[PDB]
Amino acid sequence: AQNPNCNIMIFHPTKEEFNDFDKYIAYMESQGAHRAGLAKIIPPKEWKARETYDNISEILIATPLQQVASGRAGVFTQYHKKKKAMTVGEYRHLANSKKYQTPPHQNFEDLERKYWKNRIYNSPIYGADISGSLFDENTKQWNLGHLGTIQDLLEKECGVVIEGVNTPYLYFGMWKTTFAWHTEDMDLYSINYLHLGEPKTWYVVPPEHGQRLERLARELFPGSSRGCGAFLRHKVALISPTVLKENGIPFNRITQEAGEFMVTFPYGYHAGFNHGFNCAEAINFATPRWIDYGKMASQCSCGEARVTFSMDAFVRILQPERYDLWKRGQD
Ligand SMILES: O=C(O)CNC(=O)C(=O)O
Ligand SMILES: [Mg+2]
Ligand code: NI
Ligand SMILES: [Zn+2]
Repeated sequence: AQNPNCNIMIFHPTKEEFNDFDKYIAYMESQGAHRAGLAKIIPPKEWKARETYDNISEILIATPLQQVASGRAGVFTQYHKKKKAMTVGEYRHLANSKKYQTPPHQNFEDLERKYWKNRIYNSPIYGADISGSLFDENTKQWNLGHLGTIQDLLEKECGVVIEGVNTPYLYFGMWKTTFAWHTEDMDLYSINYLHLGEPKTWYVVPPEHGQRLERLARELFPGSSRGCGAFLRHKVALISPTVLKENGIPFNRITQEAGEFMVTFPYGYHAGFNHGFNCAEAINFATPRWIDYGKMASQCSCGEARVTFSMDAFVRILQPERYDLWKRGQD
């Protein structure tokens, strides 16, 4: 078995190898990459996402989210308070202010320590989940706005024809902005490209051990667990590496820098934070191997997680028994 310790693998494709996205994903899996839950892909040196970022300040963040924490430093929840709209120019200036900027630090490790020590005492503002793309239309390789769609994957593998569309989303981050422990909707893959700015640190649990993280989360967030049988779908819970180590949960960590892709694999729980002002683009995708994970994915039926138009069809076709009760939560 390849990659039996479930380490995060890093790939350096040549420009020739960067032409066929599906094939490269299948290659990475042939080497065991999926066992980690997360892989890094460093694009060929010749490749670029776009020519410059010189005119991005005019993008609107219509609903910036202030991430307010509750709990203790290693075990907390976050709630997202909606703020008034601001442009990326406004947001970047805010990120760089004395109140919100990255503190002085020695290296990524010292900054990681400062994040876990101090996150809960601050409320950074995240411009998340903005439909759009920063890839130039002429970028032909690994352009997250030109991938094969999940609906088309389901049609090719299963023959069924469904409504829905699949488009990317932009994320504008600042110091301490946080993504809580989650898997993707319907346990899909994700791919995330860091267009610009400061790094993003990731933590991940191998898919084969995801249920160990779930059991810990039920112990650490016991009222959330009683409220919903899949409350990590709410994307609100944080658990630090120290706490994971104390409880014997297998995990890995890696820092993504500007110009790099990350791939998350089906049922790979992940969480993380941004080091400073940055912009990432991400989208879900499927392969044939995903189909069985889609059939088995948990669902939030308490109604909090409240998910997309396109996820309806996935549930209807892959989880017809759940269909009914899941759409009662989503209506
Ligand atoms: O970048 C972020 O804030 C969160 N991204 C993801 O969880 C992802 O790409 O799957
Ligand atoms: Mg602009
Ligand atoms: Ni994710
Ligand atoms: Zn729920």
